[PDB]
Amino acid sequence: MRILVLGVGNILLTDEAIGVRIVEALEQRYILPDYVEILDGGTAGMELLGDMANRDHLIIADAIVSKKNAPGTMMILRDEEVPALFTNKISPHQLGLADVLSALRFTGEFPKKLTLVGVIPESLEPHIGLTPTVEAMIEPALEQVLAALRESGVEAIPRSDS
Repeated sequence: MRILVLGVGNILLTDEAIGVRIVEALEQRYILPDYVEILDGGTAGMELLGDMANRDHLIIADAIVSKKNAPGTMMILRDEEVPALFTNKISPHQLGLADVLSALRFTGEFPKKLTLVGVIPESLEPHIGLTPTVEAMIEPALEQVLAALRESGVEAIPRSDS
């Protein structure tokens, strides 16, 4: 079983750090089996190709910036909806991710399952630090990545039960 939990985004842009902070909280609070890899991919594109390939379940956390919903809204997209979502002209790093997914489809190594847990940002200003409204969404987003993990048969153990 190969599973990757990919946090993507930019810590320097306020709420565009949400993906990276989600995956940092996971790693810090839960004990997971060795076949679950956790990676901070930042704003990288094609350099992630090898990490993303041959995954039974690929879970991505990121800020959703191409939808008109209220700041702080959480959206879960699965399978064919994630490439579609990433094919936009608002976020260049998402378009690079859409190119990586295409390359993987071309070589027959597209993830068997794909889940995106996304949160719509409040502010994208140059600054290190989430807004209060997005910061309150770390826990609920974290529960969603746990649920997606549990759906592939992995149970995460809180470190507090250790």
